Formats: sequence, structure tokens, C-alpha cells
Amino acid sequence: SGFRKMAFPSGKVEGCMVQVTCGTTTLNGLWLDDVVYCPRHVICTSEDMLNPNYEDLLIRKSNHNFLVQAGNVQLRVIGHSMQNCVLKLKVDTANPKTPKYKFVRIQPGQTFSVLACYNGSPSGVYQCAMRPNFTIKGSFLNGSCGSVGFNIDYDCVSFCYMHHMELPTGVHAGTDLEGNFYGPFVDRQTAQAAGTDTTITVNVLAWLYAAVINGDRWFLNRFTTTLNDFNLVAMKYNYEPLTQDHVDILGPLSAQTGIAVLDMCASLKELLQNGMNGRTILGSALLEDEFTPFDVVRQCSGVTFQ
Amino acid sequence: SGFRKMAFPSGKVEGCMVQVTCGTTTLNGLWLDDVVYCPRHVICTSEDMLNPNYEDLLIRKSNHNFLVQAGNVQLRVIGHSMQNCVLKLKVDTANPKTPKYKFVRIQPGQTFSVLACYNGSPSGVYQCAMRPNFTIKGSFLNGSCGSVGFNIDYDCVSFCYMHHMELPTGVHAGTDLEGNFYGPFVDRQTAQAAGTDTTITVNVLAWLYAAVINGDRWFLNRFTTTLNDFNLVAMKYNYEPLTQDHVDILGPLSAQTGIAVLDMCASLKELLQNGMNGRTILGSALLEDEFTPFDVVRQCSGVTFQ
Ligand SMILES: *[C@](O)(C(N)=O)[C@H](C[C@@H]1CCNC1=O)NC(=O)[C@@H]1[C@@H]2[C@H](CN1C(=O)[C@@H](NC(=O)NC(C)(C)C)C(C)(C)C)C2(C)C
Ligand SMILES: *[C@](O)(C(N)=O)[C@H](C[C@@H]1CCNC1=O)NC(=O)[C@@H]1[C@@H]2[C@H](CN1C(=O)[C@@H](NC(=O)NC(C)(C)C)C(C)(C)C)C2(C)C
Ligand SMILES: [Cl-]
Repeated sequence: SGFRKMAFPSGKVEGCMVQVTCGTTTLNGLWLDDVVYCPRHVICTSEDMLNPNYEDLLIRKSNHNFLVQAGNVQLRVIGHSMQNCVLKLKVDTANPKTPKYKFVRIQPGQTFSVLACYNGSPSGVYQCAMRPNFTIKGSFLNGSCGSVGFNIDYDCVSFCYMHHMELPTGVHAGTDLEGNFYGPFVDRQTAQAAGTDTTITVNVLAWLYAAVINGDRWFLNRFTTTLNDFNLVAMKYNYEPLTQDHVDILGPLSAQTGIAVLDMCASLKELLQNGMNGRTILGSALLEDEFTPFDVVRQCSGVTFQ
Repeated sequence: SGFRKMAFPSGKVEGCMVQVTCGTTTLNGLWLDDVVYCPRHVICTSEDMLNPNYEDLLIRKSNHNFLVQAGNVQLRVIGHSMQNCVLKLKVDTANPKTPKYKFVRIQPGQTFSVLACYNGSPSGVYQCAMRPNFTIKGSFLNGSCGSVGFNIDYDCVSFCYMHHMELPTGVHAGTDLEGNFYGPFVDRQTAQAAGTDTTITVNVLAWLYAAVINGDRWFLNRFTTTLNDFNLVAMKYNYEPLTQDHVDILGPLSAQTGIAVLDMCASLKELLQNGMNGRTILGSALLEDEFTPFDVVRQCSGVTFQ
């Protein structure tokens, strides 16, 4: 028993982290086979960042201008190209610790593990969700750029996120590993609005199932609701619409607990309308929306990797 | 900016996890040099667990009775001994991935990372605190026994916790790596009372400093208090006494923010007496006590390892 925010084991990603320096800018790179991937603003001075011409800047750079370090060892750069917002540095050494890997573009509402790094050295690991407005609520200081987000499916690392920038109120934005931003952001230090964030309804329901599995049952009411009536109430509280796809995805937790999804929806409607009256669910005074149905099953069934 | 519950990177511990089986009981072991450490109840059937005679049970066991697997590879056991509540299995192969390591006995109020494992395979990593009543609030299913808790100081893994058992309400108890239980527990399936838990005052103050560093300043009041007057108020709310040692340990956060510890104590006294009035601190509706002053500094200064 017990329910914790749990990250994937980071060992397979730790072996891929390097330091990339170009003049006075140092940040992190991801070393897979004979390529290092890093944010392209490594080639910027502080002033460049206000309105960078990345092509004019990369044009003046030679391979030797990129100092890449894996622990002590300097890796020699033998080629460089820009793909959208990421630099690819070809190196003369293939990483011997390259795991099986994929580049994936994750969907809003899905979770991943972040391995926070400084100067190419891992600092810590934590789980976060891609918010409906394509930001994440991370922990990132100066030096963390190039830190990556990932999921593990048995032996395969799916890299989904590379860190680029911070937005108002300690929210974070970055790219997939093809250098395409999540959301309407550009890698320039100029005013840009994030859309308003919403609550990930399917994830709150997954977490209420986790609560029941753990014996926290006080919020279960005797009622049911229709999908349409549930969605009308939750829209008022800035919850995303629940879809039949979501109902189908909650199927395993529904079957394990014997609680129909629409019955759990009636219990959530009452929490939204009446609040929690000073009670906690799984130790929390607020409704949690950063556990997916698959995260709840994985954690409540003991799914392992490697 | 941003503040997350962050675990240590787990790579150095992942390389040490093995599976240990003796008849029908399988759980996890820690493989360091040519020794595997695991909970001694691996030698128990379900019935044995009600009142085990570990010596009578281990007496009937030969080296071959222990099946140890590191991934696919079977490791041959060449010796076995019991030290308090842990079995030490001598194996004919020293682990090539053994990191620099220490066995430490952590103090109540200190945090560590748990690498949750099933069948010798890592499942996930999360941070937790040794509670004042010598339990932890973990996430552990059947099969998780032998999972370890650790801290990393640059290159050195300090192993502090090995998982043995679950207590009423999904709280967890285990041993140091010399097999001595934290708290008044024995490895028997019979009634045992945990002492009442308390709130780790020094950790709540550390977290209020993290909030200020992140710009969440609404709870700062214009007052100060004495250590004695603070302790009289907090004792009512089941907070542990704050000591001068604690005041000294909060020194770095106090100096960084320019807020005297006793001024922050006056702000905590007002939160305890009046509550939060529906406001959040760092996204939480409750006061958090599982970040140490060192965890706040580490996370807010970007301390790395390896
Ligand atoms: C990254 O470059 C690194 N070296 O770590 C850094 C990471 C930042 C620093 C603070 N926390 C982080 O996550 N990224 C940047 O400095 C990027 C970089 C330049 C500005 N920038 C920002 O993150 C800024 N944000 C920003 O301007 N936000 C807007 C106004 C667009 C909403 C700032 C102010 C430094 C946090 C570029 C190329 C985007
Ligand atoms: C561990 O053996 C494993 N194989 O994973 C297992 C871990 C447990 C199972 C559920 N969650 C966990 O953390 N440990 C045990 O089964 C230990 C073992 C036998 C009983 N036991 C327990 O944890 C029990 N707890 C218990 O009896 N609690 C008291 C009454 C002492 C407060 C139980 C009921 C199975 C959870 C021994 C030797 C202690
Ligand atoms: Cl909360």
C-alpha cells in the first residue's frame, strides 16, 4: 500500500548526459550513438537571446567552437547541424552506454520523468505532466537547459522533452527531440503568452481510483451521472471535458475496484460542488491531476523495467 | 524557479539490484562487491512469518537453496550468514558495477531516495523522510522487500534503508544495512504499535524558505518570536520542538533570504493558529515537512553528483 509521485529509474538516461559549452554558454546535451543533441541557444550570448538570428550565429561556428565533455573526457566534434530548435553535434565517439531509445511527441495530459542536470551531471529526478497549455511545472535553474524528459517501456527509453525556457510563475517550456516546441513558444527572450491551464479530468479520476485501492473511500457517494451532465458541472471548475476514450482508458481501474467510471464521476461532481470540508485524499487537501491511469495501474501493479 | 519533490538519480543503485529466491519466497537483494544483502524473511514460508525461528530456518538452508539472479545471469552462492535482520549471501562473482558506498544509520527527520524494485528490477524512484516515529510513508507492494533507501554525496552512495514490512495505514518499516530495525519493530507478523507521528518543524521552516525563494511571500508577517514562545504554540499542533541546532542548520536559507529564523517562526505560528484560508504555498494547501534544509539548498542551488 501507499501512493507516491514516482519517477522512472534514471540510470539509462544518466549514461547519456554530457556538458556542451560554446564561448561562455554551458548547458547539457544528450549523447546517443555518435550524436549530441542540445538546445540551439548554446550558440547565443545573453544579448543575442533578445532576438537571435540562429543561422547567422551558427554560420560563424566551427566544430572546434563546441566543447563537449562526458565526465572528464572531451568528445571531439566532427560535424554540426540545426534541426528546428536543437543543435546536433556529430562526435568521433559513439556513446557505449546508448540504450534502446525512441523520440516521441507526447500528448497533453501524459506524464514523464525529468532528469534535472547541471554541467552535464545529474542533480535529481521527478515526474511531471504535459499540461493542456503545453507547459510543465518543473524545477529548473540556470544551467538546466538540455535536461530531458523520458518514459521507459521495459528496455526502451522514449525521450519526449528537452528543456529550453521558463515562463511566468515557474512554469517551463521546451521541445521534442526533433527540436519542435510544445505549444506556441519560440526560443527568444520576448513576451509570449501561455494559454490558460485546465485540470486533467481523466487523471483526477485515475487518482480517485488509487485512493479507493489504498482504502481512502470516504468520498464515494451512492449516485451515478451521465457523461453529458458530468461535463456540464466540471466545465464550470475549469476541468477538461471527459471523452468516451477517457472512460475506456479508465476501464482497468474501474474493473479492479468494481466502481463504474460514471459512478466515480458522480463522486468527483460532489467534491467539485461541495469541496473536501478539511478532509484529505491520499494525504492531499487538493485534487491531484498529474497521475495518468497507466501511472496508477503501474504503481498499484508493480510494473518494472530494464 | 519551481520546487518539486526530487529523488537522487538512481543509476548507481540500479546496477546493484538482484532477485533472491529461497523456495516460494522471492524478493530483492543488494549486490555490493561479492556480497548480496537481503531481508532474512526470504527463508520463511507464509506460516513461518507469524512467529519465525530464523536460526532453526537458516540451519536447514544450504548455499544452493538461494537462487540469486542479476538480470538473466544466475550468481552462485558460496556462503551465507545472518546479521540481525539481514541475510548476507557471499557470491563467487564481485559486482563490476559496485559504486563507492557507505552504510549509514539516518536520523529521524532526514530524507532519502527509495528505488522501488520487484523481482530484482527497478520500478520507480521517490523521496521520503524518516518520520519521528521511525516509519516512512512509502509505496511498497508484495515483492518490494529488499528495496533500498539511499543518499548520494558526489560519487558515494550512502545506503540507509532496506524495506521489510508494512504497518497500519500504508506506513513502512525496515532496517539499516547492518539489519537493525529503525524503531521498535521486529520482523514478525504480530501486533506491534508505532509511536504517534509528529511534524518535522525544521523541515516545514526549510520549505517556507523555498516558498520565499520562489516568490510565494504572502504568509510573511511583520513579527518576531522567541524560540521558547514558538515551541509552546507548535507543541499544541503536534510539531516537534525547534532546537538551536535546527536554527543553526537553517542558517544558509536565512542568510540567502535575509529572513531571521525567529521571524520565519513568527510567520509559521500565525499559519498554525489561523490556517491558510484556502491559499496555497508552492501549490500545496497543507504545510510540507519532507524537505530538509539541505534538500532545499541542494534543489535551489543545483548541487549535482557522479
Ligand atoms: C537555459 O538556457 C539554461 N542555460 O539553463 C535557460 C533555463 C532557464 C533559466 C531560469 N530557469 C530556466 O528554466 N533558458 C533560458 O535562459 C531561456 C533562453 C532565453 C531566455 N530564456 C528564458 O527562459 C527566459 N524566459 C523568458 O524570456 N520567458 C518569456 C518572456 C518568453 C515568457 C528567462 C527570463 C531567462 C527565464 C531563451 C533563448 C528563450
Ligand atoms: C516483503 O516480504 C515482500 N515480499 O515484499 C513484504 C512487503 C509488504 C507486503 C505489503 N506491503 C509491504 O510493504 N513484507 C512482509 O510481508 C512482512 C513480513 C511478514 C509480515 N509482513 C508485513 O509487512 C505484514 N505487516 C504486519 O504484519 N504488520 C504488523 C502487524 C507487524 C504491524 C503484512 C500484514 C503482510 C503487511 C514479516 C516477516 C514482518
Ligand atoms: Cl495539498
